[PDB]
Parts: sequence; C-alpha cells; structure tokens
Amino acid sequence: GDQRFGDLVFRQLAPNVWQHTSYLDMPGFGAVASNGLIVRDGGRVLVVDTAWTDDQTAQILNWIKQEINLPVALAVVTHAHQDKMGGMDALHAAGIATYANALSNQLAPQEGMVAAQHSLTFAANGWVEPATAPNFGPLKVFYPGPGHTSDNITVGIDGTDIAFGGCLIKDSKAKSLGNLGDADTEHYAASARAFGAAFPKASMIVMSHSAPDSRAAITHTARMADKLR
Ligand SMILES: C[C@@H](O)[C@@H](C(=O)O)[C@H]1C[C@H](SCCNC=N)C(C(=O)O)=N1
Ligand SMILES: [Zn+2]
Ligand SMILES: [Zn+2]
Repeated sequence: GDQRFGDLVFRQLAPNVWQHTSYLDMPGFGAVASNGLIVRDGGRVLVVDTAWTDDQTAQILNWIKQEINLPVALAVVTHAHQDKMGGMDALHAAGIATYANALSNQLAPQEGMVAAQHSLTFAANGWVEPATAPNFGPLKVFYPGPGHTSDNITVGIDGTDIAFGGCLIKDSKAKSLGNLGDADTEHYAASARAFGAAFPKASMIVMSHSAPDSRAAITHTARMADKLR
C-alpha cells in the first residue's frame, strides 16, 4: 500500500497516521531512504521530520494538500541532521511553525541546517516541558538521552499503537547502528531502553531508515548498543 507522489513514498499506518519517505543519492553508496510521520489531529495536520531537501519537503506539503486537505499546524524535527532537518526552509516558506530540541537548534548552524522557529526543553525524566510544546495534540515528545546524537528526540502518537524512534532505533534485522560519527556509545543502550519504557503501549515502532517494526527493534537496538560500551 505504498503510494508514490513525485519522488516520495507515502504509506498509511493508521486511520490518522501516515509515513513519509524521501531519498537522497549519496555518491558511491546509492539512494538512502529516510522516514517521517504525518498525523491528522482533528482539523489540522502535524508533521514529524522534514525530508532530505527543501524541494522534497514541499512535496510532502503538496501530498498533504491533496490527500488530507487540512492545514499543517506545526512540525517537530527530531535532531540536527540532514535527513531530519534538511527541508526546514520549505516549512518556514509555507508559514508552518517548527519545533526542535533547544540543543538541535543550537547545533543546526554548525551542521549546515536551518534552526526551527521554536525550542523544546525537557524535564530530568525526559518528558518535554508542556509549556514548550503547546497544542501538540497527540504528539508526545520524549528525550531519551544521548544515543544516535546528543540531541535526538522521539515521539509517541497518543491514541495509536505508534511511536517514532527516529535514527535512534534500528530494525531487528539491522547489522549495525549506522552512523556513529556523532554518537554517544556509552549511553546509547540506556537511551534506547528509555525510549521503550517511555512508550510501553506502542506496538508499532517507526524509525528513520527501516520499515515499521515491532517492539523487538527497541530491544535489538539496545543489545547491539550494549556491545559498544
Ligand atoms: C546522513 C545522515 O542524515 C545520517 C544520520 O542521521 O546520521 C543518516 C544516514 C544513515 S543511513 C546508514 C544505515 N546503513 C545501513 N546499512 C543514518 C543512520 O544510520 O541512521 N542516518
Ligand atoms: Zn542522524
Ligand atoms: Zn538518519
């Protein structure tokens, strides 16, 4: 049930939730997929993560216009890497309010990214401070601790079986944890398990670079990270 729209792919995961997928050719290595989410919440649409580029992210907004036909109220991006924040200009051009971890926004210029318009901050237990995430509807944002990057955050979709681990979680068939260039290998395992504990009701785990998996993806990722300590 994958729908193609331009160079992007869209898959419905639940009555009010879709996965968006965009690709970037990396020289010598080929096209890399990156996933994010689109959530219908009453009379508005919420987006998790941009596509790799501005042009691709504009196509997400175009797809939303056609298939859902409701205004995009806000977007949350899960850390300061190109696959998650590469298309920020397309959102700001459309007047969509954007949110990121304060640390992601602090890092964005160093990473060549455009910072989100707004900053999220987090309690010592990892849950977002409600004052920084107003009107997020079903999006429950959790900072699990450093892992894939120092700033990585995760999102559960309230009222569904779905939680989004971003680039922190790999699927149960994954060989490696991928890019460890920016990673915290000491705390990764604990951060992956913290994401699992934060969303115990989630049975469908969506991640950046694999099709949705079961909760086994969290545990398998944690046990791979265990060996990096
Ligand atoms: C380019 C960056 O956005 C990078 C990142 O988020 O750090 C992307 C691409 C690699 S894909 C490598 C996975 N390899 C699997 N065989 C990756 C990942 O492994 O999570 N994320
Ligand atoms: Zn990343
Ligand atoms: Zn990634």
